[PDB]
Amino acid sequence: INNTVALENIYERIKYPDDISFVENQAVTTKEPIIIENVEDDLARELAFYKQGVSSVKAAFAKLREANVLISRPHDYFAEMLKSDDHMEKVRQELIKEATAKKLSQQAKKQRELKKFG
Amino acid sequence: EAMTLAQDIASRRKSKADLIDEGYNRWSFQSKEGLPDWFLDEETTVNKPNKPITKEAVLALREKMKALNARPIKKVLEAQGRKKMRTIKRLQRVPTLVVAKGPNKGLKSRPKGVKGKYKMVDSRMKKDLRAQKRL
Amino acid sequence: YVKTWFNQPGRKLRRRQARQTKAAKIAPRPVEAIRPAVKPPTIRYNMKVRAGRGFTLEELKAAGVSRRVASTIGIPVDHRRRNRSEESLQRNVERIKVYLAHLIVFPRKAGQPKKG
Amino acid sequence: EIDAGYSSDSSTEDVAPGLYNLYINYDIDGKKITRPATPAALDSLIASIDKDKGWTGIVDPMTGKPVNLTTEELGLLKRLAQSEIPDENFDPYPDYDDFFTNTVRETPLSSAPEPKRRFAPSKHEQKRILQLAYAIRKGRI
Amino acid sequence: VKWPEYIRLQRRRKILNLRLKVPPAIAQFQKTLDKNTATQVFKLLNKYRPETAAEKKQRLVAEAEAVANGKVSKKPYNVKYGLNHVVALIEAKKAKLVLIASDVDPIELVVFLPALCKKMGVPYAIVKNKARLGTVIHQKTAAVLAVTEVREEDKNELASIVSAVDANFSAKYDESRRKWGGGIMGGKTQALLAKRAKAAAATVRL
Amino acid sequence: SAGFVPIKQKVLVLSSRGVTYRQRHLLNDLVSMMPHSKKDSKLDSKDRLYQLNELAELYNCNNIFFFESRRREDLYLHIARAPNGPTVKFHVENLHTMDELNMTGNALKGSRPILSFDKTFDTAPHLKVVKELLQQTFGIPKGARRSKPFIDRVCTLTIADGKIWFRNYEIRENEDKSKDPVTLIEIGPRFVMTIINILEGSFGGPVIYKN
Amino acid sequence: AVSEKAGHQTSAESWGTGRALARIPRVGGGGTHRSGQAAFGNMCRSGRMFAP
Amino acid sequence: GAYKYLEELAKKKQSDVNLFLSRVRAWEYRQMNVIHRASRPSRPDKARRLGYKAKQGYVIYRIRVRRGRSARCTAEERVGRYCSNLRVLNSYWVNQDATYKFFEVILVDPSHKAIRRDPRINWIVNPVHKHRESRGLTSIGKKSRGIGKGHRFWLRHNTLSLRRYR
Amino acid sequence: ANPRQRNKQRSGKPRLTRRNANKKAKAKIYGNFVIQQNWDKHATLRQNYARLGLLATPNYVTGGVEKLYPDPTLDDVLDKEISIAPAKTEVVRQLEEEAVKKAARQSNKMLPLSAFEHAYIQRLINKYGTEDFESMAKDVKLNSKLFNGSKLKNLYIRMKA
Amino acid sequence: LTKRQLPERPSRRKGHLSKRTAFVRSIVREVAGFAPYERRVMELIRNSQDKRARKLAKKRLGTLKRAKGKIEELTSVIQSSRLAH
RNA sequence: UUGACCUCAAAUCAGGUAGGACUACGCGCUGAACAAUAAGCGCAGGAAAAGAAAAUAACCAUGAUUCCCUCAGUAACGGUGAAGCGGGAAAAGCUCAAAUUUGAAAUCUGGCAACAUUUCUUUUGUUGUCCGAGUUGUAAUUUCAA
RNA sequence: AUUGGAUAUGCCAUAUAAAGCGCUUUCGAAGAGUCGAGUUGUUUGCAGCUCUAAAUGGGUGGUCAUCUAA
Repeated sequence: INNTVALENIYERIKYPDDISFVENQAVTTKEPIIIENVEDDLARELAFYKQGVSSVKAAFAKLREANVLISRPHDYFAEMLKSDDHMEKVRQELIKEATAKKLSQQAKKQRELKKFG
Repeated sequence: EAMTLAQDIASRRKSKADLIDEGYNRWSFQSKEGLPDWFLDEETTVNKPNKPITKEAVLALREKMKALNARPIKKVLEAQGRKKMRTIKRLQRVPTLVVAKGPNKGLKSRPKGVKGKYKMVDSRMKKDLRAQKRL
Repeated sequence: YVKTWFNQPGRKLRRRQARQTKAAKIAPRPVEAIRPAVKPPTIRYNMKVRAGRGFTLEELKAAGVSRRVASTIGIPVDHRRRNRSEESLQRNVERIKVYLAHLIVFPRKAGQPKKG
Repeated sequence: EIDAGYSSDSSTEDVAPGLYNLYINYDIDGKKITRPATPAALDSLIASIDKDKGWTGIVDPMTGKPVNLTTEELGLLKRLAQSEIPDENFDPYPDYDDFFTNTVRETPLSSAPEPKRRFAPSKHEQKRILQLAYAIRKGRI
Repeated sequence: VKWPEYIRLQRRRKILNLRLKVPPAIAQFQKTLDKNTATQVFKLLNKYRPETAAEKKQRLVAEAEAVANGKVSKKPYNVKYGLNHVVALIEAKKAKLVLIASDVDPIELVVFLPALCKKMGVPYAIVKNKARLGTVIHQKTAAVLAVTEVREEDKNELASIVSAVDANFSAKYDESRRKWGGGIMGGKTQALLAKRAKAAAATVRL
Repeated sequence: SAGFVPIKQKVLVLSSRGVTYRQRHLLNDLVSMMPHSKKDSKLDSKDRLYQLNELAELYNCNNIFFFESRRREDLYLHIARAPNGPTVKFHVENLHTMDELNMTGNALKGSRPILSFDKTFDTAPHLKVVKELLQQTFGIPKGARRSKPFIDRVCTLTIADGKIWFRNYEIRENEDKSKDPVTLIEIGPRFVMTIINILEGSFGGPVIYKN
Repeated sequence: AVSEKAGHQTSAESWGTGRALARIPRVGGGGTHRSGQAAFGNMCRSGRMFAP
Repeated sequence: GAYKYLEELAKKKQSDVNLFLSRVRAWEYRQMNVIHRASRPSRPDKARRLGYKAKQGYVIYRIRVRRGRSARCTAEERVGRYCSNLRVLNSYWVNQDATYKFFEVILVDPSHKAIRRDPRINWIVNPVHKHRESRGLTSIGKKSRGIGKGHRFWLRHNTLSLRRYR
Repeated sequence: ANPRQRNKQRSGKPRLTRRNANKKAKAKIYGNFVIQQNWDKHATLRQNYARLGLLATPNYVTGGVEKLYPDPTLDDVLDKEISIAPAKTEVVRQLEEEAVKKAARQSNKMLPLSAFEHAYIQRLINKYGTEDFESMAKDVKLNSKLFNGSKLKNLYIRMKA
Repeated sequence: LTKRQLPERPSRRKGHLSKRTAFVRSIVREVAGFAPYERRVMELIRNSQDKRARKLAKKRLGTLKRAKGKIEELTSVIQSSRLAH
C-alpha cells in the first residue's frame, strides 16, 4: 500500500536510461509544474495545457534541431492520416455550418440596427 | 477466385505462410487424384468451396480479357456513332380552363369536350386564391 | 388500444365460484396448500417474512415427512430452495409440524390378494 | 523479458503494395528516395501487349514497376486455388497410428458391483410363468 | 443404354468406394475372415443359437403347467447379440470371441469395434455379411456377435477357433489393417487417367 | 529464434467481452495512434488474466492493453509490462472519439509523437512508475513497422485532482511562425484517467498501491 | 358507445375543387341513389357522429 | 453401449473417418431426391437422443437445402409439407458440403396405434400439435424465435389500461 | 347483424336456447358425505369451513375478514412432538372418529405366506435353524432366488402369524 | 443468523470426467484420425515450430484457452505415438 | 445351383391419414409509405403460447410459467424506455438420451378367432392364435431434486 | 334419460410381485457444425457465411456466487 521504497526500486528496474538521445524517446518533462487549481474551470485548463504543450514542443524542437531530424512534414507527403479523409470531409461540412450560422447571426445583428436606422 | 488469391500473394497483404496454413482445410484433404469423370464433374459443380472475390481482381480479369482489337478506331467511333444516332432518332420520335357552370356543374371525371391537361374553376376558389396571394 | 375494466366485478365473482367449485370437489381439505415462510431477497425487504413456494428437502426430512408423501397430504416441495441458516430451517420445520398436528388423514382402501 | 521482437511469420510488415500516382514520397528518417525512371515505352508497351505469366497487376508503393508472381508463387497459387495440399510432399494418408490401443487394458472398464440377477434364475420368465399358470387355471390357454 | 437410377447409384457407389482412398479404420472391413475359419466359427455359433420365440413359449408353458398342477435349473448358454450389449461385454472383458459384420451400412456403428477389441484384448474377426450373423440369432441382421461362455464340452472347440482367428485374421493382415485402403484402379483406367492428367497439366490449369 | 528485427517496445491490445460502441472506438482510436500495437480477439476470461502473459510471450509484445468493461457501463484499462513488471489498472471517463464534431486535429498515422509529462508525475513513486510505463508504451520506438518518419503530434499527460488527463494535439506551421508556432489542435482522443490499483506482477501479484 | 366503424363502412373521397360542389367526400360508383351522395361527416346523412 | 462411442465420434467431424464418410454420403444423398425417405437414421445415437424410437410409427426423412432463415428450420417445414399426415418431432444435421446442408427429420404417425397407445408419445396425437414446425414449436423453431429462459431473451406497452376507479 | 346472425333471424328454425345461468348459486357439495350433510347452501365456503371447524386455508388471508359482532433455539423445538390438536366442533370430532374406526378396520397389513413362499422358507429353516439368516442367504442351493437375510426374515415372521 | 454448511448438489458434479468417458474419447481419438488443421498443427509441433502452431490453433479455434487445450492434446498424441513407434 | 440380406420399385393391394372453411383472441414468417403497424403468407386451440431455471440476486437470500398491481416514466440509452425486488390471482409437476434384461425382447402393430363393452347394433376393449416389427435396441429401471 | 367422483358390499386378484424410508469397506453415464471465435445482415437476441471446441467442463452474474444449454 503506497510502498515507496519498492515502488522506487521497480523504477530503477524499468528505468529508461537518462543518457538516451531525445529522438530515441521523444518524451519531455516540463520544467514548469503547471498548476491549474480550478479544475472545474475547464476553459482555464486548456490554456494551461496549451502553455505546457508549446513549451514542451519548443524544448523538443530545440533538442531535435541539433539531432538533425526533419521536424516539418513536407507538403508533398501523402501518407495515411490518423483521421479518415471521408469523415474529415464531414468535419469540413460541420465547420462551414457553424461558420454560416455565425455569419448569419452577425448579419442579422447588423440588420436590427439597419432596419431601425433605414 | 484465383486473381484474389494471386493479388493477395503479390500484394503481400496476406502473409504467404498464413496462406499455406489456411490451405489445410476440409476441402484440400478431399483429394481428387484418380476419381472418375462422372464423380469429378458433379464434385466441381456442387462441392466446390466458394472463396470471396474482390473488385480489384474483377478489374484485373477485364484487363486481361481486353483483346488488342477490343476497341479499335471503328469500334469506338462508328459504334459510338450508331448509338448516338439511335438516341437522336429516338429523341425526334419523342392546361385547359373549364368553368363549373351550366352542364359542367357537379362533375366527377373528364367533362364533355375537354381533352389533355385541364383545370376546373367554380368561382368559389377565387376567395381562396386572393387569400393565398395575401399569404 | 384501450384496455377497459368493465369485467372487474365479473372476474371477482368468477374467481369466487372457482374456489366454490374446488371446494365442491375436495370438500374437507383446504382450498389452498400450506406455503413455507421465507425471507425476501434484498436489503430492503429481508426484515419481513412472506410465503415461499414449497418446503425444502432438508425441512421435510427434519419434520419426518418423505418427499413422496408430502405432495399427497398437500405439502408442496421446493427442490430449488435451500436452508442456509438454521433459522429458516426451524421456522419452516415447526410450520410443517403444526400443520401435521392439525391434520386428519383419512385411510385408503387397499388391495389385498388372497394368497401370499 | 520477451524482447518485443518480430518473428519471421508475423502478419505485420512494412511496404504493403496495392492495385493501380507512385507513392515515392519519403523514407524512414525522412529522405526522398529517387524515383526509378519510367521504363522504356517500348518495353512497357511490350509488357502491356503480352502480359507476363502470373501478371498480378500489383505495384509496390516504392517502385512503379508491377509485381509478378514467380514460378514458385505460381505453383502455390495453383495448389491453393485448386483446393489441394499446398505442400508438394505432405502425406495426407498416413498409416494408422495406434497410440492408445497398442496395449491391452487388463481390467474391465466398469467398477460397478455385479447385481444378483445374473446369478439367480430370471425374474422376467418367473413373472411370465405365473401369468401363464393363471391363464391355464382360467382355461384361456 | 439406360440403367435405372437406383441401379446406377449402387454400381457407382461400388466403384467409388474402390477408387477413393479409404481410411484405415474403414479399410479394415475389406479384409475378412477366410472361408474355412468362418465355417468353423459358425459351426460353434450354431450350437449356441438363442431359443426361438416359439421354443421359448413352449418351455415357459411347460414350467407353468408344473406350477399350476404340482411343483433348480441351470443357467442358459447362448451367443450374445445386440450392439450395445456386446460393447458392454467387451468393456467388461467377458467376451471370448467377437464376430463383426463386414457390411454394416452406417459403418460408424462398428468402425470403433476392432480397436476396442484390440484395447481390451478380445479375440475378434470380421466375417462376411450381417445376414449370416442374423441367421444365427434368428434375426434378419446382426451387426456383431459375441461368445462369452460355452459349455465345458465346447471349451476346446472355442479354443481351437480362437487360435485359428489369431493365426488367420490377426496374425495375417495386421500390417494390412494399418494402411489406407482404396486407390484400387482398373488396368486400362490408370492409363486413361494418365492421359487425362498429362493433358490437364499441359494447359488445363486455371 | 526469439524474433527478427527486434523493435524495442511492442504492445498487445485486447478488449474483453462487454465493451460498448464508444469503448470500442477508443480502442481503435488508440491502436491507430500506436502502430507498434498488435490487436487481438476478445478474451473469454473476465477473471483469469494470467493468460495475457502467454499471449504476450507468443506475440512478442511486452506491453499489454486490456480494456475491461464491467456491467456494460464502467470502462477500465489495464496497462502492464507483459513479463513481470507493474500492472496498473485505470478507470476511464468522459470519452471523446475521432468522429466527434469538435476536434479537427490531424497527425500522421504512426508518426513518432512528442510526449509531455506533468512534473507532478515525478512527485510520487507510483505516479513516477505510471509515467515511466506510459512513456515506454506511447513513445513509438524507432523502426516500428507502419510508423512515419516525421513528427506531427504531441501527447500531453497531466495530473489534476488525482485524475490523469490525456490530450492528443497536432502541431501546425503557423504562416507567420515567429514565436514558437506550436499552434496545437486537439486531435480527438479525450478521456480522463483514474488510477485504481497497481500490482507488482503481470496482471497479478500482491497490490503495491491502492487508491 | 356507437360502433367504431359506423360511418366508415362506405367508400368515398372528395371530388375535388372547382366543380361547384361542397368538398365533402361523395360516394363513388353508380346505379344506386347513394351514388354521388356525401359521406364521412357529422353534417352528412349516414355519416359519422362528431366525436363518437 | 455403443451410443457413447457414436456420440464421441460425431464430435470429430473432420477426421479422416468422418471426412471420408461425409464425401461418400453427400454424393449419395445428391444422387437421390431432394427429399427422400431414410430406411434408418444415419446417426442412430443422435436420432434417439432427439426422441426417435425404432418402433412402427416413427419415420426418418432426409432433405438437402442450399446454404448461403435457418437451414434446419427450412428442412423441417419442407419435410412437414411433404409428409402431411405425420407430426414433425425433431431434426438433426447429418452432413454438409459447399452447396448443401443435409438434415434428417424425425416424424411420428399420429394415426398409428403404436403411437396412440404409447404414453410417452401420446401428446403429439393431440390436435394442438398439428404443424409444430409451422408455428415455431420445434427445438430449432424455439431457438429461432428467441424463446429461452434468462435475461438474454409489446401489447402491454401499446395499450392504455383504464380501470373503473381511476 | 352478422350474415350468420341475420341468417337465423330470418329463419324459421328456433334458436337453440339453453337456460343454465343462475348467478349466486354456489356449487353443491359432492365428495365428503359428512361435510355435505352439514353444509348450508346459502353460506360462503369460508363461513362454512369456519362453522364446521375446518381451515379453508392454512396460510394468511389476503384481505380484511368480516366482523359481524362487536368482538369482546432449533434443537428443542425441532425435537419436540406437537401433541395433536383439539377437535373444536362436532363435525371435526365426527371426521376424526370416522378416520380412526376406518384405520382400525384397515389395520391388519400383514399377509400370510403362499404355498411356494411357505415351502421356500420352511426348507431353509429346516437346515439352518431360525436365527442364522445370514447363513440362509449365502446358501446357494436352497436360496435359489438369492433372497437376502432381511427378506428371509420377512418370510419367517409372515409365516409365524 | 447462524450459518449452515450446505453439501454439493448433484447438478454441480457436472463437468467431472469419468473413467469410462475418458476411455471412450481415447478410443475415438485414435480410430477417427485427425482434422486437417490437427494434421497441420502436429506437423508444426514435430518440426518444432511451437509458436507458429499455437498461432494456427488459436486462429482455427478462436480463443487462447481452446488453442492451449488442443495443443496439449496433440502434443501428448505425439508422445504417445513415439512411445509406440 | 439353392438361399439369406440390403437397397429400391409396383398394386383400384389391407387399413388409415392430409387438404378446404371460419379466423375475435393465439403462434410463426414477411413487411411498407407515412411501425416488431397495415397489407401479404403459413399453422392452431377452446383457449393458444409459455413453462419446471445453462433463473435472479449479492440478501437474514429468492425459486417453473402466465396474468394483474407496483417497481416507473425509474435505470439505461440518447424522445425512446425496462427488469430484479415487493403485493396479489392461480398453483403441479414431470418424461427422455446417455447403463448389460443378458439367468433368457421381458416390448409392440396387424390378420384371424372368440368374448365383452357402449352416449352407440354406430363406441371401446379383452383373451387366444398366427404372420410381422424390433437386437442398427422394443419393455422394465434412472433423469442430477438425483 | 345419460353421466361424474366418492361410500358400502359381493366376486375376482397372475403378491415366487411391487414400493417408500433408513444404511453404505460398491458405483453414479448427463444431449456438437452445438457452444464459441471471426465477419456480414436484421433488431443483447436471432440469421447467413468462414473457422470450429471442452470436461469440475460450460453458461451467467458479481477469487466468489449461481445455474446446468444445444
